[PDB]
Amino acid sequence: PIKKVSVVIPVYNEQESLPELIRRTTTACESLGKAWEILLIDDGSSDSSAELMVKASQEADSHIISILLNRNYGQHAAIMAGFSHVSGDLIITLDADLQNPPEEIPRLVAKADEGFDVVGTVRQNRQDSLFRKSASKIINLLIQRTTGKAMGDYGCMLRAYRRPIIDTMLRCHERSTFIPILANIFARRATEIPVHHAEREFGDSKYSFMRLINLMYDLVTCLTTTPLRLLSLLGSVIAIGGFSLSVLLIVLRLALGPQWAAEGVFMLFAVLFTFIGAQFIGMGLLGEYIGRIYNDVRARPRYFVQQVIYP
Amino acid sequence: PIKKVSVVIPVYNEQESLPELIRRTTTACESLGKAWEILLIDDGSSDSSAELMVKASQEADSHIISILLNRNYGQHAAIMAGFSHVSGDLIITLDADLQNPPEEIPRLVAKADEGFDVVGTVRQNRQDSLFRKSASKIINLLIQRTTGKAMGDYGCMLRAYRRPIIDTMLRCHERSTFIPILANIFARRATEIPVHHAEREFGDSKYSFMRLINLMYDLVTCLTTTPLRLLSLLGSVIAIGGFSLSVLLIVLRLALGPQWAAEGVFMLFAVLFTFIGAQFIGMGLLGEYIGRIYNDVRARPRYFVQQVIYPE
Amino acid sequence: PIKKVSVVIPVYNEQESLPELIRRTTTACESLGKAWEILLIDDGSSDSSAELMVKASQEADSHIISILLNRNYGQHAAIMAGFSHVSGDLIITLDADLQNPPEEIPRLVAKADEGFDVVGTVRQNRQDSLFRKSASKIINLLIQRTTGKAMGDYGCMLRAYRRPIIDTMLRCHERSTFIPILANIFARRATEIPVHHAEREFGDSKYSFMRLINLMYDLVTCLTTTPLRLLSLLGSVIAIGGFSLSVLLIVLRLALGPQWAAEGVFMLFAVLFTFIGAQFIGMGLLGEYIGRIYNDVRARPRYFVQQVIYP
Amino acid sequence: PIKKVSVVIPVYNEQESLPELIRRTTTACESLGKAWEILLIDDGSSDSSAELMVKASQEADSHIISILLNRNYGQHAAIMAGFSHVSGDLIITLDADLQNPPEEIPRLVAKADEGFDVVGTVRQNRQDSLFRKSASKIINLLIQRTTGKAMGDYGCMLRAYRRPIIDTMLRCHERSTFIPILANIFARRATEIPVHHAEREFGDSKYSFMRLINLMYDLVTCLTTTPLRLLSLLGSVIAIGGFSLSVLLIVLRLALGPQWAAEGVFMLFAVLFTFIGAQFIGMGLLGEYIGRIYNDVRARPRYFVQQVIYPE
Ligand SMILES: O=c1ccn([C@@H]2O[C@H](COP(=O)(O)OP(=O)(O)O)[C@@H](O)[C@H]2O)c(=O)[nH]1
Ligand SMILES: O=c1ccn([C@@H]2O[C@H](COP(=O)(O)OP(=O)(O)O)[C@@H](O)[C@H]2O)c(=O)[nH]1
Ligand SMILES: O=c1ccn([C@@H]2O[C@H](COP(=O)(O)OP(=O)(O)O)[C@@H](O)[C@H]2O)c(=O)[nH]1
Ligand SMILES: O=c1ccn([C@@H]2O[C@H](COP(=O)(O)OP(=O)(O)O)[C@@H](O)[C@H]2O)c(=O)[nH]1
Repeated sequence: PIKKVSVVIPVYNEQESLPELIRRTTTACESLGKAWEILLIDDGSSDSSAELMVKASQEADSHIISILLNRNYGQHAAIMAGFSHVSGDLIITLDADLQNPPEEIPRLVAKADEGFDVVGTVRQNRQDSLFRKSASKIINLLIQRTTGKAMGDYGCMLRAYRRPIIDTMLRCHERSTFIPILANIFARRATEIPVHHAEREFGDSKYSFMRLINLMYDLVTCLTTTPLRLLSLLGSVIAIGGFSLSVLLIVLRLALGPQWAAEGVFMLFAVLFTFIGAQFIGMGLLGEYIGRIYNDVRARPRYFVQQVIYP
Repeated sequence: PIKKVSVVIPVYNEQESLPELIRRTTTACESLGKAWEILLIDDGSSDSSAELMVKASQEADSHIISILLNRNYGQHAAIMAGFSHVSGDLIITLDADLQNPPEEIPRLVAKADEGFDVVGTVRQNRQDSLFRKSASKIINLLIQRTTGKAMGDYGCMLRAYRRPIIDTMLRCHERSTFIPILANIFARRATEIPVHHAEREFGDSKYSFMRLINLMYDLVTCLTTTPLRLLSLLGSVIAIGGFSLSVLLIVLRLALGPQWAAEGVFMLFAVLFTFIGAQFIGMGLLGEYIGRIYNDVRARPRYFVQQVIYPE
Repeated sequence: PIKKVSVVIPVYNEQESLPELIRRTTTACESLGKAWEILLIDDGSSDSSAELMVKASQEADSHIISILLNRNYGQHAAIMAGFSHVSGDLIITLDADLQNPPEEIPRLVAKADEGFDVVGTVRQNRQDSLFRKSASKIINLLIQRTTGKAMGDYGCMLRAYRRPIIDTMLRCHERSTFIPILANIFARRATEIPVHHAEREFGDSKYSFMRLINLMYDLVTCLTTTPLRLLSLLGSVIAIGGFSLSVLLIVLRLALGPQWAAEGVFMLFAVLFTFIGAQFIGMGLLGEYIGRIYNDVRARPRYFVQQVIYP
Repeated sequence: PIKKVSVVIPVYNEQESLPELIRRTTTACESLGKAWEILLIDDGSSDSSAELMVKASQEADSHIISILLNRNYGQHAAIMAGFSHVSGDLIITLDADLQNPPEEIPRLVAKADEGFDVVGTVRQNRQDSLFRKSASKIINLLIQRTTGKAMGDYGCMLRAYRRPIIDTMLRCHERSTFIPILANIFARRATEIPVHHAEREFGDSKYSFMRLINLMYDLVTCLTTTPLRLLSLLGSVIAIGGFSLSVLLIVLRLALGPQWAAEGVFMLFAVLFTFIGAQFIGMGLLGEYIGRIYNDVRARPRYFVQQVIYPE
């Protein structure tokens, strides 16, 4: 079933390209022909972006819904705040400074007619720092390993959500979540298509080094509790290494008395590493319990049954 | 009292031997004579296993109830997802590659007539990695120490649960639990019987080294919070040992100075070990609070009544 | 207001003195004159204690309510399990093997008529290990410091609770709690009286070294989250000690070159202590956050207003 | 819009200067001319402070509403307990020993006429321990960095809150919060004004060294979870430094061997530095997870709307 469509867009000091964005979005949604609404979310922009929001609000026959926040909460928080005041169904989330061509929105909607609950974009010809490209590849393989299904582009925010799934993510107790991955978790039928990607024209990058670390750290912590087990494994490796050094130095003690001058300090020094190993494995044990606590306080569903058959 | 019985079996990419498993389970249930249902749970198998589930569905007069998941959650999650859509009573959990002979299911049901709420299986002549056998023995002694009652083999998925106990597991908020251990905790009358063991045959084992570590960490976390207190005790031992060595070395220093050349650094090391021990103590204290958090978030019923009498 | 009284007693392999305990409790409650009920809780006793429970249940005109558990849960858990099936009001909790003379129960009830919500026993002439007496004194001063009121005897289990407060502790999300201290937390009007203490006659001590550590460790963790801050303080002390040693060795470097032969190892070893200190303060920071988590997951009330006055 | 106003004041053993405080507050409220109420909150004061509360109660035509607690919970808990039984709007929090002149209360109320939801006080010419002044400056720069908006002095209890915002704090499950910081987080329109500062005079300060450490740790935990990520960054720096030293020392060893006698222990120390760094990384990972635990157990509303418009 398809009804009133709503497109939710964040914005953060992007008033330079904003009027062109509004014109292109209006043209695309009018070309779609289905009844439409627009919800722009201001994340406490410094400049006169809220002023343009109010100006768009005053303009009659505009389906814009102006919402501005008291604080820069983070983008994902802004998409979620837009999710709070959704109307109709088939929520469309789009970039602010036209990094994603809005003209593609009907195609997603068209593919939304196929029946897929989640619609994603490949976003081909993506360009970034080569180290960041390698990080994207490794996190993509990690997320497809953990989830058991491959999803092309995580960083792309051009996505479509149905009303039931957006309600489901409204209900969840999670804070500081990653919208695409959480939506993919609550998916019955998902798909992805390629779309053209264009560089930022008037606007500049609003993701600093600290913001980059925060966003992919948030993504990795929202993904799984696996990395804590890695700490336990590293501790186990260090402990076995320390024990091997201890037994080798016992062999040396059985051998010539002075090894590398006085190896006496070495006799305790190696077991210091053993103690370090022990402390690391202790960290691992704590980590696993913390992981469990996290898995229980998120109230993540246990099984999401795809289908059931009776005789 | 015993009624309509249903058997819940997980599956993950076991279509190779699956039709023979279905035939043997149907034959065993028909030989039992009691009204029966079968529930296969697919954990998002890669191959055409869901296809065989649907094919069994269309088969006329089938008691199969095929349930398909959206992803590979893991085994215990699949058993509990099957537990969600159970009917009747005396739920029996089997394997997907005939490692446990299904022909033994009436015997459990027969012992279910005795009145035991949990009926476990002693796996006889079980063969595995000798290190893994030693790990099984140490976990068995740990669980019998903690529970105060010894049970044969926790690892066996062949087990029997009554409807009240399965409801008890259904109520809890605990994510990533171990079904047999939790059932043993929430038990009124438990027993165990020996059963023959067979290999995977055509099928292969799916539990890898990482999956083995994950599951045994899961079971130790689900059983008790004791190991954090064990860490605190180990830290206490290291701290007291370090302090004793420190005082002995300072006594030797006061007794004589020229006995060694660099014994000074020995006292320098003698304190840092105490620091390391003290650091472990911190771990212990931290751990205990997380223990409570765990005990507080899982919402475990503190007491369960074995048998209540109201005199009048 | 006063109605049907109930006395809840745990038991754990104490069938040797059990019949005499039942006779004395029945005599005392009959002497009280108020309508009475008795609830004995078996903590999975090995011997034929459940057999005596059933025998007492079969005996007509007995207000005993026989409840036995599937597992040795711990005593406090057994008192809580008795708390589950309470009837009437003024719950009386008593020791099993007559360490506390039951003949004093009406006096508590008599003082319960004064209006105090919580009734405690001093339990004078208490005898135990001198180290354990010192531990009792220090934990008593700690609990009176933390709570801001003094309460005589924590280890004494002869206590009286009203129905509202027992309902309050039933409602709480806490697991493995300490009944007397938790009751004192939810107190509007509390009091304590001295009572005679008698040694165990037929029964032996059922608290081993491991059980002793478990019980007072449970008490201290249920009391406050203060001990985690002690970790941070000791980390700060070790860090400042390491920094002092580092600056003294810099002074020595300014002084004669070789101090105690080669002090370069000392130079780096001081900063090793510095790193250890830093790690300990990290421990402290984690500890504080865990403390907060514990305080919020317990759902402990924030203020318990004693009284309000309007103009 | 501004209506009936109430002033909430904590107290803990401040009966020495209390009658003068009550007289000055009554005079200031009468000079204001708006309908007014006073709520004193006693945090289980040892001396006869509750007695003076009751005596003020019996006093005819008094707007005082005396509330007495069963124990010394602490300050912030007492302010929020007073927040429980508030009436009207524009709640003002004062001090119990006249350190902040009550005569300034109408000015806040006057600035409350401007429309600001939060009205804070700049405590001018404030004097304290120079180390504590430096601590105040560093916490101020930290909070203005995290919030993105600079506020004068967090430590001042003289502040103004509107009824919607006080309801917002009343709704949250957070135990042991810092009221001014939380109010600044849940703010629509905030401002600050300078006010004269006076000493405790007859009264003494109640915040001891342990209480100071407790409160500033409370405020840093209530503000942000940043310091755990700072610990992870410090660990990363130590790890990379240790690895660099290790590779430099092995390069020097390959270049020459007889340059030193015991350079071996140098590499031995270098690797354990890397281990220490890794341990700090472990702290970082754990603390981040605990951060999430903190965020989702406190149930903070992720977004708050400054101003919503529905075009039509
Ligand atoms: O704190 C922030 C930072 C960014 N954004 C949004 O994120 C967009 C960033 O767009 P883009 O993906 O083109 O930036 P890039 O990844 O190219 O730096 C901004 O326009 C905002 O709408 C936000 O809402 N809050
Ligand atoms: O990711 C997995 C792996 C296995 N299984 C189930 O667990 C069984 C494990 O089989 P088996 O006992 O033969 O392997 P083992 O435990 O001996 O390694 C499989 O047949 C499946 O039914 C599952 O549900 N999910
Ligand atoms: O695991 C346990 C241990 C003890 N108890 C109860 O604690 C009592 C101990 O009595 P007492 O205080 O006289 O022992 P003591 O402190 O003298 O060793 C037993 O009789 C039981 O009722 C229990 O219920 N569960
Ligand atoms: O345990 C305490 C200590 C203090 N206070 C309150 O906090 C005030 C602190 O006074 P002041 O600001 O003069 O002390 P400072 O913060 O300067 O140390 C007291 O008057 C009380 O109203 C409280 O509620 N509980």
